[PDB]
Amino acid sequence: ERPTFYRQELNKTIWEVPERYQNLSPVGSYGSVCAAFDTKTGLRVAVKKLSRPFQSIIHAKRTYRELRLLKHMKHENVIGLLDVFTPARSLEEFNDVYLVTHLMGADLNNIVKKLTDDHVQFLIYQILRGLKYIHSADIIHRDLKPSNLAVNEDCELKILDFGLAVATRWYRAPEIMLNWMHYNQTVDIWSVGCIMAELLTGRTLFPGTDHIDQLKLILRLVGTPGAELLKKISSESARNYIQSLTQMPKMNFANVFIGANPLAVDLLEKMLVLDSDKRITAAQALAHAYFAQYHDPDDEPVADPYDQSFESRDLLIDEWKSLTYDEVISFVPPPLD
Ligand SMILES: Nc1ccc2c(NC3CC3)nc(-c3ccccc3)nc2c1
Ligand SMILES: O=C(c1ccccc1)N1CCCCC1
Repeated sequence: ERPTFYRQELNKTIWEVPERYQNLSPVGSYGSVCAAFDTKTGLRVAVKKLSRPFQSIIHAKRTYRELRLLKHMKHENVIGLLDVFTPARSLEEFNDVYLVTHLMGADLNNIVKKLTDDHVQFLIYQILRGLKYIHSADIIHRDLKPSNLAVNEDCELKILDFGLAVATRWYRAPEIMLNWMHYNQTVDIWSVGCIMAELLTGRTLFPGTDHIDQLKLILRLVGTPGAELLKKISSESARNYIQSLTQMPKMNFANVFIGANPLAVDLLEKMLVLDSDKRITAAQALAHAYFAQYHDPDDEPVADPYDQSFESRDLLIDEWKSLTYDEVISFVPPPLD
């Protein structure tokens, strides 16, 4: 049977949540989030209410994608669904989607207020372990950045799908910047590299003002593409653009990252590689020496397979609406431990 819902008004917007969640308290805005108390488990949680989940076909797909992705994530360094619920009693009236997950307080972006090498080691290690699991499901995150990294006071880290209301572009792989349709998983590794760099130094590696500037700054550090990468660019335009640029030499990373752990610097070298067929993977980075005190092959799991064939379907608004509803209805709480 269904539980007792109860109603209140909040950030101008309205919230009809179950009895079980108490003391809602907005933390800021795709949707807005409340910190609340979960009387069933005793823990503080975040309740995200989706804004306009079914406003267009693209919203309806996005809303479904997000539910599928969250329902699939079962791993310590990746955000999982505690609960999904709606005020609606039937498909016909189904209109609002709420998502519940563990509260974690802060995000890397705002905890950056320069860490020690043990900390960045533990922080990046946990990201990589998260990416292992995500990547093993054929899922790419694409927008890895500080605000999408949630960290409790235990220094425990979880990859968020979407974070609090700092540019996207600063952490994007150059091939995504050049609009390559065919990028692999290691666009996320690039992001990690940029984040690690920011923790070790306290400075955004590539603070570009736009997508041209952004690429400028990247090539300064990592050099213009050699001929081996040059020949993989299937686009006259791009090829013209960078082959027209001034030939920058690949800087020495131990000169730029002075007095960082030379193991840290090694890893950064292996992550900020221009050519994405050569970038270290999440799985291979975990075995890097830099994480020797954390690395445990027996405790770095992979995900169950994830069906994303839905990504290719062109479906009616009411069809995505109803697939979501099925996902809400078929939801199994994780065990309470
Ligand atoms: N195996 C790869 C590795 C890296 C690549 C990359 N990124 C490099 C910084 C230039 N860019 C491109 C590409 C292709 C078409 C249009 C624009 C860019 N392809 C790449 C293929
Ligand atoms: O955006 C969310 C969220 C909330 C509920 C379900 C999924 C993600 N969070 C943001 C950072 C604090 C933890 C949760």
